Amino acid sequence: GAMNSSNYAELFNNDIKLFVDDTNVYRVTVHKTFEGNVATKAINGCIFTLNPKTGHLFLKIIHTSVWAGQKRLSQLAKWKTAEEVSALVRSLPKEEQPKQIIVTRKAMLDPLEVHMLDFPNIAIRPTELRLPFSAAMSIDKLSDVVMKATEPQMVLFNIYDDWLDRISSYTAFSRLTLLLRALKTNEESAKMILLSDPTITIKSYHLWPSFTDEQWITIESQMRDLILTEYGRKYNV
Amino acid sequence: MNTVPFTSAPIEVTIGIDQYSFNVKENQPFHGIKDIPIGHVHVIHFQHADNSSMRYGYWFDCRMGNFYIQYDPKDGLYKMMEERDGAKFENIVHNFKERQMMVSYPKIDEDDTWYNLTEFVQMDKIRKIVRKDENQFSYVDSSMTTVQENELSDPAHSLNYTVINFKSREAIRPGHEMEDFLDKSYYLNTVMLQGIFKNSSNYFGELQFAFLNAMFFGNYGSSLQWHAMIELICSSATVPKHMLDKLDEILYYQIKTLPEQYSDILLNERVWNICLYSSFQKNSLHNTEKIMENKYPELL
Ligand SMILES: Cc1ccsc1C(=O)NN
Ligand SMILES: Cc1ccsc1C(=O)NN
Ligand SMILES: Cc1ccsc1C(=O)NN
Repeated sequence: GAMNSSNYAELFNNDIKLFVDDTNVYRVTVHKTFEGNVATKAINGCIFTLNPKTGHLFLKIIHTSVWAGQKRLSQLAKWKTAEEVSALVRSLPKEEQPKQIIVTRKAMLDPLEVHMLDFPNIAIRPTELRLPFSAAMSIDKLSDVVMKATEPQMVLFNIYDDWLDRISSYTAFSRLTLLLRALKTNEESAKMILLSDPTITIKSYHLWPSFTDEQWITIESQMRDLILTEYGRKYNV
Repeated sequence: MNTVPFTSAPIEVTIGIDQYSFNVKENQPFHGIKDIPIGHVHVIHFQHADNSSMRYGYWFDCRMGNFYIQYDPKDGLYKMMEERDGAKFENIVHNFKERQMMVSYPKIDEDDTWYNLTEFVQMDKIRKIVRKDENQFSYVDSSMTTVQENELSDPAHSLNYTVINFKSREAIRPGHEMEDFLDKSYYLNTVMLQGIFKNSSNYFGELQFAFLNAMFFGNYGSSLQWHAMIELICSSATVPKHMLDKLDEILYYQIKTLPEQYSDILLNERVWNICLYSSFQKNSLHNTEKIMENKYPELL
């Protein structure tokens, strides 16, 4: 059934599974028209499909042309997400296909279930966790490839860089969700934290900076401070 | 007019005949039901006084044979049987009509209720849902499960209603996933009407039979089938106009006949609010919406 804190280590067992987050698929700016009405302009979006054990990120870029001439775009976006996830699964060798797909929003359950009827042995599951994957577009190398795309495109990212050389998947996922929770709560502060020291760089082949083990503990502490702090400024405590 | 004779009434029982019902006391001199209208299917049903558990009954059509009821003390129920000796049947029954030991089917002349509940219900189709081919009549009770309930356990004692499943490959065309899930017209018109039922009369017959089994026996799987068949139409954008008009009449008379005190277990709040207020056909069921809003406004 639903994924929660009781069954949290199941994410790091050896059954292949993917998270699917659809919150950045349909993105718009809202603006005034010359007549003083309001209109939307779509911008490129992305499906965030993540293996939490390996860090492999299947980033399907959603080009604004897919919305041309379509109605009820927020509803379409869920079905388009499910269509692309289904297409991804079918593209994978049988031994790489997931046993479970966990959707971050319950509104994806029926669209994904219908698209995966062909795969009755793949479990489609909700979660009670409030995962911060919407903040993926706060990662510089991911936002850049999405905004530059001129056509539909899949890029395969590893969102853990080489952390798994030094830490376990459980710890890597915890670091990722802490970084993303911070970027979501106060993007500027979070980004200041991550790039303050100009002697810690992001390699050309890495998304996040090359922190030593010790520096990661400092960084992680600063992010928890930030998230507690903005848990103050927001609520006054 | 036809007659269903009883050998005797050895145990106290409430007996239903269609929408009517009456109490018979233990060992009371009761020998059956006369003046049954020819031209309609009928159902004769039972609830014992001691054990209200298990409502049970028999669907029959007097044009198909001479049927009588005899209590079986081993199996503990009133059983329907067919009398093949027409002369014996004639000789035995006339005596009970002479001794006035039968209740009269009590139809009011103005009253089209039973016709309106069974308009599309045929015995031949009942006998395919309820498989027991050695009898011309069909037994149903409160506990019998449906073929679809058995897929989610005795297949001989099953109600073989047509399986409807909105998240199934039958219902959903490859490449039309969103279209077919959000608008069920394909599944209704091509898969079900053209493919399985052949025409809307057979669809309505099964829908009406499911409702009647739900109402008379409290058969939960029948209630599920009745609501699924309603929802499949209401969730289709493209439905022949004559079908929508007939469905409104069908549901109107079902809702009119439903006992007021059984509405909480026989009416699915989600299905009715969706069908009446959200679906493609939300504006197409005027008679049904009006009686639902005046009789069961709490559900809505
Ligand atoms: C695939 C790609 C491109 C630039 S950084 C990167 C990555 O995922 N590093 N772990
Ligand atoms: C400010 C903050 C930090 C962690 S969760 C959270 C919040 O606003 N949740 N609704
Ligand atoms: C009560 C009754 C009426 C018609 S036949 C029958 C019987 O006892 N044996 N057939």
